[PDB]
Amino acid sequence: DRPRFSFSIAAREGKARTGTIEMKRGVIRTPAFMPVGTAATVKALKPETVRATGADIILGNTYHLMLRPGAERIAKLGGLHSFMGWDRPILTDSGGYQVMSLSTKQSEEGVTFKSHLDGSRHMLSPERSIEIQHLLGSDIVMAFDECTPYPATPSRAASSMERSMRWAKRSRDAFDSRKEQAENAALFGIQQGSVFENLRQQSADALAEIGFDGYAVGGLAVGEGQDEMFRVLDFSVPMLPDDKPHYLMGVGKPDDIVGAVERGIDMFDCVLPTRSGRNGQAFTWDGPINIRNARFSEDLKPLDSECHCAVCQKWSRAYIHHLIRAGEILGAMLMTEHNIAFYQQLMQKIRDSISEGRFSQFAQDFRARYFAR
Amino acid sequence: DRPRFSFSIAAREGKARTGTIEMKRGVIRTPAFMPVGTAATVKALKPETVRATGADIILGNTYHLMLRPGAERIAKLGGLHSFMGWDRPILTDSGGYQVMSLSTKQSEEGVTFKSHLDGSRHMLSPERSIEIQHLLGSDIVMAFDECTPYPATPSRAASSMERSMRWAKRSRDAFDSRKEQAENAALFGIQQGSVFENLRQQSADALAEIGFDGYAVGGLAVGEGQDEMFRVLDFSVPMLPDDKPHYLMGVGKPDDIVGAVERGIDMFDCVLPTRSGRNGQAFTWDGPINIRNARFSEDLKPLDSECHCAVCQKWSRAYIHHLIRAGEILGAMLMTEHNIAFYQQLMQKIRDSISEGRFSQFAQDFRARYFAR
Ligand SMILES: NC[C@H]1CC[C@H](C(=O)O)CC1
Ligand SMILES: NC[C@H]1CC[C@H](C(=O)O)CC1
Ligand SMILES: [Zn+2]
Ligand SMILES: [Zn+2]
Repeated sequence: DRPRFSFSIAAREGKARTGTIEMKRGVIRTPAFMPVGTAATVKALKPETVRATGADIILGNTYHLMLRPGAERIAKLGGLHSFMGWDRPILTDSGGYQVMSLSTKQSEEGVTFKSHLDGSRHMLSPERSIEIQHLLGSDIVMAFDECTPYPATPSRAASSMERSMRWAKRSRDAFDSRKEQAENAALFGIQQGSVFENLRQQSADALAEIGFDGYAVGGLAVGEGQDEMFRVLDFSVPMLPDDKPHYLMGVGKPDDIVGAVERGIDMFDCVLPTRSGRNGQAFTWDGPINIRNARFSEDLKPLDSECHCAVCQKWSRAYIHHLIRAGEILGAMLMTEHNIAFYQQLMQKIRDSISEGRFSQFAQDFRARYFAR
Repeated sequence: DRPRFSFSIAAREGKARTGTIEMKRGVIRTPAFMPVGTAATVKALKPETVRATGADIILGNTYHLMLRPGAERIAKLGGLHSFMGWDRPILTDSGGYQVMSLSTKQSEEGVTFKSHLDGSRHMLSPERSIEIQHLLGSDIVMAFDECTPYPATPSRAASSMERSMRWAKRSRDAFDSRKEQAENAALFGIQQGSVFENLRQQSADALAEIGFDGYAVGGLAVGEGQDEMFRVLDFSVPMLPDDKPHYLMGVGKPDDIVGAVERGIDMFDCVLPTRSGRNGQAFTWDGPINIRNARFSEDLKPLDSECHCAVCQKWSRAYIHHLIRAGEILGAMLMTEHNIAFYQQLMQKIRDSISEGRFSQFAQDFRARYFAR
């Protein structure tokens, strides 16, 4: 009864947009932050807790899931949604980045690699990546890509991007060939081209000619720094179709997100709130804090005194400081819940401010406070 | 408005009893199982989840808390209940066992020891143990004791027990001297004497002459085995005042609990459900299972198909198998919630069967199924 994929822009301010993506398993409010659920879990959180923070969609990692527990096994057990107990949309990455980063023989067919878990040999290609994502049952499927190497010659960046675009076409065809997947899921293409404007334009042109439900900006946050990332976004996002969502992969810190929204990004995923939470870093409106620091040992205030999350209604900095220092699982649980909730509250403030035509003021006020610490 | 400590026996069957302990922070249904909350947390569970499993009271470890975060610090922050977010009764052990086990110079005054965290030197005595438990704000205070060495000569067991009894009297006096503690908390004494009937009798006589709110059987589950433990319980529990609760410290497996209740024990604590849960062992009515075992990789049944816990309503063995094998925090969370809930359901079945005069049949039926596997 619900649409497969319908993106509606409710309001704009400059290059920033806010709206909704309607899918069969639910609505995604944009700009959206996707918690990362690597191995079929958002680390340290039950799915009901993830939803309670405000998340509309989560990300799964194809590379990890294809190795453990395996895509065929997850399919036999009813698909990823049933397996993990999350009934809302899931976006899966293609695996093309982790094979190169977490594993390796690359050719036009795909990449063959050795598993980090045990050294067993495996293969990923556009067709196999799409089939794995089909078996997982994910709602948003990412085309199999290659991250343009950084730094690299313009010619190496170009040949990499061109291969990635041929892989995008192969991914489109594989997805379209599977009727159940084509009728129930969406397919996003990934723009490559490193920091080179002409290559980003050629990539965008190729992707629009193939046609996708959404367009990701790939190849960023790979060591170039925020200033350069924003410079590339300045020219790259306008090259993508305006009427489809724009997804910045693997970004980022709160200030990265705000600046990327100012440049036309609608969707984000990042390991920071979960991973840094487990390591003792909490995000607050006055900047990040390291909760293990001695200054918090007797601080009875919550992590953030304006945060609406359940953790900040019930527990102090002093208690969470103790838990993390003692290596207690509850410390990781509470830090992660707060950090994901903080990210969702940030996204809500972004959406409301764009809707209300006051996003420029919000971004200025946010930065002045977040960086004042 | 509520009583400090009021124990009522509602029903008996043989040596087994069921009833309630009413305290200012709540009612404890007996026989009772106390989850162990070492470092101001029941590992991997929020307090609301602990309560949802049916627990009425939890245990804190004085030795750990006095080292990290420290008793004075917890007191400055409002006491242990506020610090951890558990508003119901807490029982604290005395520290007398862990100093000897987890750390050491023993004299009549107390024991001086080196901390396992850093080698700093510390002191525990009856008076200091009581003061630490006062600063923590615990509801049931344990007298500072010495575990009778096992094995040991009857004469060494006797001298150890006699020292423990002098320490019990010192603990009573220190507790009574602190009006706020005496008016709001309860004090339990610990019977010692190893496996020797005459020493257990002398210990019980000494404790009853001092007078306590409850009586623990100490010095068991120290390597003697279940048959010998039950033999000692057979003669030791009847020596304690019948009209006060009987607490078996550090026990145990489900079948240990059932047999101890048959011998007159009203209260238990054990690390097994939490620690073994994190390590992949789940308790079921058909015996323990090791969820990491390959046989569970595609098992869509819950951990136990008759368990009422939230985990067994929502997640499969196959998913929990995957989580534990992958080292995921959510695996520990789900295993621990189920195991504590299983222990609470066991206690509820014990209480109902005693109340209903069918505990002997319950114990027989429980054992036949649990050991059939
Ligand atoms: N720094 C994260 C980023 C790495 C490259 C990846 C890709 O281009 O596939 C997108 C995410
Ligand atoms: N095996 C646990 C048991 C160890 C001795 C202790 C004590 O006697 O203080 C009670 C608990
Ligand atoms: Zn919060
Ligand atoms: Zn269960």
